[PDB]
Amino acid sequence: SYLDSGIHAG
Amino acid sequence: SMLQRDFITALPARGLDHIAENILSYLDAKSLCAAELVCKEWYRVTSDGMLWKKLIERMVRTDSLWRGLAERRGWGQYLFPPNSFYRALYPKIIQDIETIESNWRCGRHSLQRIHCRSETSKGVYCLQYDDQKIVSGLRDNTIKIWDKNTLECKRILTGHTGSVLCLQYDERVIITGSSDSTVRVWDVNTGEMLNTLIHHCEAVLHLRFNNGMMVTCSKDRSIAVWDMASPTDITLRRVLVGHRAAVNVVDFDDKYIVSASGDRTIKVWNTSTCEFVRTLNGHKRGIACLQYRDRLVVSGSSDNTIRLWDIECGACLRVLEGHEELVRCIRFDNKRIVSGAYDGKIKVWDLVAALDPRAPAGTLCLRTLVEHSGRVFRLQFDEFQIVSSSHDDTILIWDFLN
Amino acid sequence: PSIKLQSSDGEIFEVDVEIAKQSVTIKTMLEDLGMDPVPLPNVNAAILKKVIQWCTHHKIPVWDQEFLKVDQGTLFELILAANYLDIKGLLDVTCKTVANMIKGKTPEEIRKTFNIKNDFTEEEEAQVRKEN
Ligand SMILES: O=C(O)c1cccc(NC(=O)c2c(Sc3c(Cl)cccc3Cl)cc(C(F)(F)F)[nH]c2=O)c1
Ligand SMILES: [Cl-]
Repeated sequence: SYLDSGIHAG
Repeated sequence: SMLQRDFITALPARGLDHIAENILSYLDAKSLCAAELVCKEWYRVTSDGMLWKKLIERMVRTDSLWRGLAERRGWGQYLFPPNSFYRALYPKIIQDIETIESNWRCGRHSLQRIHCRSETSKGVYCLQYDDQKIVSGLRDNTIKIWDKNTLECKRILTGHTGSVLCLQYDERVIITGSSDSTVRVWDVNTGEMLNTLIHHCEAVLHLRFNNGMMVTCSKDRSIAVWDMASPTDITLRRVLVGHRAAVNVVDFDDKYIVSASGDRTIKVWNTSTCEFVRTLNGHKRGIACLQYRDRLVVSGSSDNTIRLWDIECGACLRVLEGHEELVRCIRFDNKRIVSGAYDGKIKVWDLVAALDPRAPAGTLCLRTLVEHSGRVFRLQFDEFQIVSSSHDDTILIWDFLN
Repeated sequence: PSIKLQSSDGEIFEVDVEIAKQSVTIKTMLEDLGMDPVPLPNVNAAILKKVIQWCTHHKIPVWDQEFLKVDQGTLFELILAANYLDIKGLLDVTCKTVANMIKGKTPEEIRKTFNIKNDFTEEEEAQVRKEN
C-alpha cells in the first residue's frame, strides 16, 4: 500500500 | 399625496431615466419580460436602457457559469448590437446551461487523455489548471507544464529529488512539496527555482497558500505555518503539533486552518493565533483528502466514505457512501462534490441534496465515471469540466460542454 | 456641531453635521460652498423630515420596510429627494422597494398595481409577446 507516497497512516 | 404613481413612466418624464433603469435592473428575466409588456413607455425604458445587456452583464459579474460561457461561447465579446440582440440571446444561454446541467446528470462528456510518458516511476500525484495550462507533479520527481489547448508538454521542472506530492500556483509562483521533505518555489512564467524550504523531517504531503501566507504539512506529523513577504523571503511563523500520524492534507481561509491525518481526525486551528480549536471525529480510518470553504469541510477517508462537516460546531452533516475503495481526492463547488478513489473511479455528488437531511442517500451520487486504470490521486473541476490525474500516468480532461 | 437645513417650504431643521453629510450634495454645499443655512429648494418639510429620520437611524432591513409603508406618491417623492440629495443608501432601498412591487407579476397585475393603461395595439402586443 506504501506505493502511494502522498498519504500515510500509522 | 397621490395614492399611486407610475414610477417607470414618471421618472424619465423628469429627466431621471437612469433611476427607472436602475429599478428595472433588479428584475429577474421573467419579470423583465413582464415589464416589457406593461405599456409602450415601460418597453421603451427597458429597450433604450439596454436592460437585457445589463441583465446578462449582471449574471456574468455574479455567476462563474455565465462568465465561463461568455468566454467559451464568444458572446462575451459584445459585453461591457441592439437591445433585441441580447433579449434573443438570453434564452439561448438558458438552454445552454440546461444542456450542460443535463450532461453532468447523465455523464455525457468528451474526453482528452494526456499520456505523461514517464520513463520509470509512473504516476501523477497532483495538478492544478487554468484556461492556459495544466501544472502537474509527478512520481519521477519533476513538474510538467501542459498546454491546456494543444495538450503538448511545454516545460519540465527538475530539482526535487523525490516525488512531487502536492502543488499550488498563483499568478507569480508555483509551490511544490515532495517526498524529499522540501518545499520549493518556482517562477510560474520561466520555471526558475526561486527558493527551497528545509524544515520538515519527512515527505511534504500537502500545502496551501494565499494572500501572503502558506500552510504545509508532512508525514512527520507536524504542520508548518509560513509568512511569505516574497518568493525569496519566507519565514516560519509557527509549528502546529498534536496529530499522532502523518498529516495528509491542509486547507485554510481567514477564519481557520484545517488539517487531517492518518490518525483518523480533522483538527481546526485559528488562523490568526494558531491556537487549537477543535477535533472533528467520526471517520473510522485515516483521512486521505479534504477541502474547506466557508463553513463546509468535506473529507475522504480510507473507510471508503465521504463526510460533510460544519466548521463552527464540528457536527457531521452527512455521510456519503458508495465508493468501493479509499477516497483519495475530493473537491466541491456550489453545486457538486467530485471525488476519486483507489479503484480508478470518479463520482459526482449532488451537494445541495447532500446538505438537505431530507434527501435519501441513494439519490446523492449523481454519476460514476470510469476512465482511469489506476488510483486517482488528484482532481480539479469547474462548471464545465473535470481535470484528473492518476497512478496510471495519465491526465484526463472530462468536458461536459459537448 | 449642528447645521440648519432649510426646506423648500421654509421650515428649518437643526441636524447633526454627521447625519447631514450622508448626503454628498449637502456635504458639497457645506465643505465647498461654505453655506449656512443650507437651502433645499427641491425638498419640502414633510419629505425632509422623513429623510432626516432615515439618515439618523442609518448613521434592505426590517426597519426600512416599515419606514417605507407609505403611499406610492410619497415613495416617489422620497426617490426624488434621495436622488437630489444623492443619498445612495436611501435611493437603493426605495428603488429596490419598487422592484419588489414589480417582480413575480403578470403585466396585468403590474398595471393594476400602478394604475397603468395598456396602450399597445393588438398587433404591437402580439409582436412584443412573440419576442419572448
Ligand atoms: O485498526 C484498524 O481498524 C484498521 C484495519 C485495517 C486498515 C486500517 N487503516 C489503514 O490501513 C489506512 C491507510 S493504509 C496506506 C498507507 Cl499507510 C500508505 C499509503 C496508502 C495507504 Cl492506503 C492509510 C490511511 C490514510 F490516512 F492515508 F488515508 N488511513 C488508514 O486508515 C485500519
Ligand atoms: Cl495502518
